[PDB]
Amino acid sequence: MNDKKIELLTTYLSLYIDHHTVLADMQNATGKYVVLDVRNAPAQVKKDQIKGAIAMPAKDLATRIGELDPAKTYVVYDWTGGTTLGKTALLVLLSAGFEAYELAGALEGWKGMQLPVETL
Amino acid sequence: MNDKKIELLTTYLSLYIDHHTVLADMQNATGKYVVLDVRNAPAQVKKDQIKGAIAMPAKDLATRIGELDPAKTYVVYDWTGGTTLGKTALLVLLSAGFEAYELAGALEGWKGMQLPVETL
Amino acid sequence: MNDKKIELLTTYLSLYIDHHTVLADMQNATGKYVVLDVRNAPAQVKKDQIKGAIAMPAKDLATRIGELDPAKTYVVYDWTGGTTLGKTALLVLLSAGFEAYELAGALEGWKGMQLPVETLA
Repeated sequence: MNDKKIELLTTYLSLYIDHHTVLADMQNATGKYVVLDVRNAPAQVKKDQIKGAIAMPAKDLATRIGELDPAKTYVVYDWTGGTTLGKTALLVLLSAGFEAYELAGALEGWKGMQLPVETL
Repeated sequence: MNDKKIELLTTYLSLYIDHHTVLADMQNATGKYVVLDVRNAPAQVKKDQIKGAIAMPAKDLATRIGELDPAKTYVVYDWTGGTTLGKTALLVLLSAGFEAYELAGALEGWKGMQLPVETL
Repeated sequence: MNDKKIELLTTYLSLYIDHHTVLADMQNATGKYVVLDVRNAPAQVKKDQIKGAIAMPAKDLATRIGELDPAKTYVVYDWTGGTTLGKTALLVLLSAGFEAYELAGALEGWKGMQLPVETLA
């Protein structure tokens, strides 16, 4: 029905965070968002990464979560976000009591918007 | 269990509309649907669109919604159904009372079927 | 919103099945998964499919319901992870009592990994 739609769209969209809100934190250096690059692939294949992001493959997050700080709010991203890799990671983080979102648009969006990207 | 999977799939699928139903609208010219290209990327990168679509990014659809017909049914689309643009636009529309759906297959699936695309 | 999102992510992810699981089952001839290509596009359009897959159009799934064995585990796949035919089928299948899962990554991600994909004619 019309209610179930709004309810599903509200929760679903809640799993994401606007890339603008992440860009504002990044510039203002207010540091309240930590960006996790959760795609599975060697640095040789990725060669890219959002400015200040922390490499942490999705298939290892459930085993390396102890490196993260609970008080921080995490923002995870994959190659395109059109896969289930972002949500997979998110479920782990949300269950461990963390507060995390999937970056709307993912890496593709971010590079397409010409936003800060580094090589390292 | 499956009762949960079935409930999600039913609501989720109700957010979309088959491209076979939208095409049949413009070929028979019944003015039943209005196609909205909610892509945020600039006109340059887009280069083309769906024959008859009204370009209107998901980021502005919230304000430019004053130029839409409350009685008409709207169908939003993007490059690929792998982003929250369609769903965000749907939250905006379905909330203002409008009735809308996401174009199943986005522009990518519409081109793959060699369907009519107007350059602009 | 916490539990709601954990509920959604859990149920949503239970729809799919890892591709490492589907491949490791066809390369080991374990055959515990029956892959179904539920694309509605004609053969002339989709001149390729996952190796050893049954062409079960999502639009003819109910019409040919008797051709499915309620004992086998079905794995459906679409064009890309954005299309909705995979989930449309999953609905008919799950409701009819069948055990089904949607291939994570769809054909697009299956081809982009150099995985086995024969061509029909």
